[PDB]
Amino acid sequence: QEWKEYAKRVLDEWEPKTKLGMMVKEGQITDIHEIFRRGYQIKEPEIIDVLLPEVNARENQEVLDIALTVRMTDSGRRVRFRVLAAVGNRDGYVGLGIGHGKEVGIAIRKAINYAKLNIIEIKRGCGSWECRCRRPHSVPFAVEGKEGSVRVRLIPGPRGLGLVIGDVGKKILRLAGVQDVWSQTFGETRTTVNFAKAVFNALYNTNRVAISPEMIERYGIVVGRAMP
RNA sequence: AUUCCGGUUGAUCCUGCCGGAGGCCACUGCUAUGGGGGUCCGACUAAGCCAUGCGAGUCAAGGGGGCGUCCCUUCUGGGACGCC
Ligand SMILES: [Zn+2]
Repeated sequence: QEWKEYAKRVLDEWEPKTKLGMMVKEGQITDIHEIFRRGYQIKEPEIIDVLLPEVNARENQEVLDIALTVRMTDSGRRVRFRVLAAVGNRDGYVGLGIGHGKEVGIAIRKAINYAKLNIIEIKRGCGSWECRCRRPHSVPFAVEGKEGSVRVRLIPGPRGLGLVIGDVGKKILRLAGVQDVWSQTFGETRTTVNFAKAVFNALYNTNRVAISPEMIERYGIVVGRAMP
């Protein structure tokens, strides 16, 4: 309910700037599932804040990396902060963002804003040989994701088995909603940005695999939010 | 738990190895209140060398004898009873 009044207040205070913003403010769009899979552009965070207001919860916002960066000038060293952050709701919507600033706080606000703009939609299910239930507690099937030199393979796992994946990967998966998965990684996983983006791509690729209608019943495939 | 993290740069991304983090076995510093179960305790170097004690005996219903007790007939000798 609190997030519902937050959405109401931001809707009252918000003036549209883009076509999608005007559409949402008018009311043609009322569910977050209606902004994806249409080719629209999301350049205004108010849409996310209104349709999926729970992403603003501190428990639902996570910062994955803070990196000091330096560039040389004849007058010395100019120092910048790069903050990699992840946001989303624990029901099938997640997003990852990178923000640059002169201070950690500025970088954090920019990164969270970009993550909100970059939010995506994923599909969950169960496809593990040892589990064979119909609940959306894991990834429906094995998926791949590559960024830089980091390759991440996510495999379904039985219920009760936690996230067998690096810390940042399990943080991203927890934000997305997944809670049981096995991992297989190659490359330099110590590069936090590349690893997080690889996990993001692996989660995103769940929509790039053709499935017959029977597979939905077999694996309990749920797109975006579930029975909630 | 089908996992990672630290380290080449003014800063970035790679390859590559080194180190942390787990289990098991052998020595070892500090320390120690109990009870049960087990197939643990001079294998790693010397299958090197050994004081002393013990670790393979049993059969009297296979045989002839010696010792001692008794019942004795009675110099003879018969029979039981054990021990050597
Ligand atoms: Zn399952």
